[PDB]
This record gives sequence, structure tokens and C-alpha cells, in this order.
Amino acid sequence: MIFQQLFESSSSTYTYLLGCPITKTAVLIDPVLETVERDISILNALGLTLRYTLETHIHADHLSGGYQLRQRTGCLIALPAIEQLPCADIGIEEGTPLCVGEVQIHPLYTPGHTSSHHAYYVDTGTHLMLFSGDALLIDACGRTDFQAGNAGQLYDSIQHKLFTLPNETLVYPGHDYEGRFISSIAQEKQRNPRLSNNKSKQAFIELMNGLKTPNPRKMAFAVPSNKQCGMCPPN
Amino acid sequence: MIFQQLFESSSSTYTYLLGCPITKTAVLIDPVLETVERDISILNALGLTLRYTLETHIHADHLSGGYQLRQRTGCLIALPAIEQLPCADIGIEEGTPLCVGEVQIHPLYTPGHTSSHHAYYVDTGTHLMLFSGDALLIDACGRTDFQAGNAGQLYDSIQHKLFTLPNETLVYPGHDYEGRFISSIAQEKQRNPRLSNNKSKQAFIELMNGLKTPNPRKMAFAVPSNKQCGMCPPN
Ligand SMILES: [Fe+3]
Ligand SMILES: [Fe+3]
Repeated sequence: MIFQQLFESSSSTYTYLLGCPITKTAVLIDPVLETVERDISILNALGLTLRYTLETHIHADHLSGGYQLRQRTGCLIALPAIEQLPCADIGIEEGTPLCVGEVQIHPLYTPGHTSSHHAYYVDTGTHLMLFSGDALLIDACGRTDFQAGNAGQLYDSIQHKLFTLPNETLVYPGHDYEGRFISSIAQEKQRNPRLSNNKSKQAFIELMNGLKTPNPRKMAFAVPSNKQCGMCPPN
Repeated sequence: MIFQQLFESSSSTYTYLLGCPITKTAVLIDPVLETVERDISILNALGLTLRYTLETHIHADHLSGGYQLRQRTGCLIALPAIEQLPCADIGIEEGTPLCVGEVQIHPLYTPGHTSSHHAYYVDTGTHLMLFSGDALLIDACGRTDFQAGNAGQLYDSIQHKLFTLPNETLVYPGHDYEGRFISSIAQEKQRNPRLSNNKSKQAFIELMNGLKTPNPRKMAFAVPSNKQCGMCPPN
């Protein structure tokens, strides 16, 4: 399977390109507006046709490239069904794969950063690849102080959906602010400072309430724009 | 491919189990004497026959489990041909793969931690997996203060053989002391404090000469025992 991990420096977002060599089709996971041209150039170099874009959640920190990408390529936009967004073409749910050629992408419902957040995993035959979005991050996790942030729920999602995955599962996060690209489930259970040493839910909730971070400066218009699949506002 | 990453806490070594699901045969990379029982129980639980043990180098910090494993399974011991060790069955060299069923293991000569150090890589179809031994480590690299320690040579080895692999290449290290399990070539180029920022060779050597770390406890008898494939001394 073709695989590329792409970084967007303004928002520190990872976009994941997955491609099927047999059918020459591809899906972009969490594409960013700022790097629409870069993603199209890479797809053209590899001779892949963009068949789906795929969001893990409704981002507050950047605008989704999905609207632009669908204009320029005619791909279908896929994102969580529970959001009931008219502009989306495909509604993702746990239990129903998204098939890009011979690649199967399995959603996992992981709320708590947002209420409709999904992670995705792919079996390569040797590794499970976990695109964990903002649910589990490398040595951290998604912030829970947004409106629909729910730390107790995020803890459940990580414990039940992600830490029940085998030790060698690769963790590909939605963001990183420190130059890290990859982890594994065993590594996060061993040393993630927010979840290691069988930290209890109560201790996790207190830890996550004790974080004080400036909100993403885009938050005002990114969330409504991303509810429109990345379509800019008139303002 | 069956893949497991196994930790041995006393020396902080990673042993890697690779298995062919079709022929039911396996290899262990850097098996440790203290965990021979564990490795054999795991092999049996997976219904695998151990065909080869494979060392990255002559270890100074632990005794290889290769000798005992061969006694107990009848496997063959493979290690770098340049060491010319009579107890070994197979001489490893760059350019000649080690074949375990349908799994192909490719050596890369990467001296500088020792003069015979080899890394190994495997292609899963989606990832290149780099077993880097003590050449490249996560956010560090192997110590260069042993007798055949050669910092300038290690730098060449990492730059020419490892940093030229593709970005998404997985880095499975020989050791880790901070609970990390995995990295990528892109991550290490990006943020490894010893090698990032196009750090110069002279700067890398100055840094390595400034590190002061204690010698591994077992070093006096581990190196001579591993030249006998992990057979203990009488005394
Ligand atoms: Fe987010
Ligand atoms: Fe070593």
C-alpha cells in the first residue's frame, strides 16, 4: 500500500496519504486547506487519483482541504455520519469500512475531544496503523476544554478503543508540536504522561482540567467552515 | 508477517520476533539470555519453529541467547561474517538476504558503535522496518567510547546507510532507556538532538566525546561470551 505522512507547519497537522497500487486510487486523511496544492502535486507525481478525503473530526485549528480537493479532483468527502452534514458525501461509522481499492479503512468511534471524533485503522498484513486523530497524541492527547470536550469520555475512548489494540499497533497522530511522527500503542501505555502507570479516570480528569492553553486562533471560523466541509465564510 | 517487539528490562534490549505465517518459521533478532524461556514460550504459543537467531553486533551489555536457543530448538545462529566467529552457523553480509520463509531480511553494514555492527531492514509491502541495533537509537545513538568506538565512522554509517532510507521507514532500535519503542527516519532527521539540523560531523564527534556514561556492568564477560555466541564462561 502506498503511504505518505505529510505535515502542515502552521497548524502542526499531519495529513495521511494512502494509495492502492492496483487501482491507482487514494484517500487523504485530514487534508489541510493551506496544503491543497502540495497534496495534488504529490498525487500527480505518484499517478494516483484522489477518490476520498476523510476527516477524523470537525477541526477547530485549521480549515479542511476537502471542499477545495473535491472541486479540483471530484473526490468524495467522507466524515462522521453522526454530524449529519449535507455537504459530505459519505457518512463514516464504526463497523462499516471505507474501501479505497484493496485498502480497507476501519473507523473507531473515539469521542471526547469532540463529540463525533473518529479514529481509523488499517491492517497492512504486518502492522495495524492507527490514525488516532486528536484522541491519542504522542505523549499527550487532544485537549478537552472545548465546548463539547469531555475528559472522562476521552479517557473511555482511549482505554476502550485504542489501548485494547495490540502492542505493536502504529500510532499516527493528528498533530505534533515537537517533531515526533509516530508512536506505538505499547509506547503510549508505557510512558504517555497523561495515561501511564494505570492513571485512573479521576486523576486524568484533574490533570486535563489543570491545563491552561490559549484557544486556537482560528477556532471562530474553522469549526463552522468545517461543518461546511471547508467552505470559507463570506466574512 | 508475524511481528513482535520484546523488551528485557535488565539491559533494556529489544528482541524482535519475525515469523512467516505460511512456513511457520521464525527468526529472533538480538535474543537475550535472561529471556530465553519467554522467547521459547512465545514461539510455541504462536506455533512457530525457530529457524535463525540474528545478532546486530557483539553485545557488550548482555549475553546473547543464541547459544542456548540453538541447544533447545536446533536453530542456526547468524551474525556478521566479518567477526569470523567459529560458533556461528551463518555469516551475515550486506547484499545477501537472510531468508525466513517468504520474509527477506536485508543486512546493512553500519559500523561505529563496533566495527562489525550490522542493521537489518524488512519490507512489509507498506513499510520498510529498520532494525537499527545500536547504530541509530531513538533521540540518541550508540555509545562510541568502547575500543572500536568510532564517532566519525558511526556518523557516516547513519548518514549514508540509514538517513537515505525513505521518510516513513520505521526505526526499531536495539535499546531504549526511556520507554520508547519506535521512531521513523523522518522523525530522527527532524529532532534527534545528536543528528538533527544537519549537525556537522565535527560537531557530532565533539558531542560524542563529551558524553560520559558508565560502562555496562557485564562488559568484561559479555563480549568474550558473545564471541562464543552467548556461551557462558566457566568461571
Ligand atoms: Fe482537533
Ligand atoms: Fe551495543
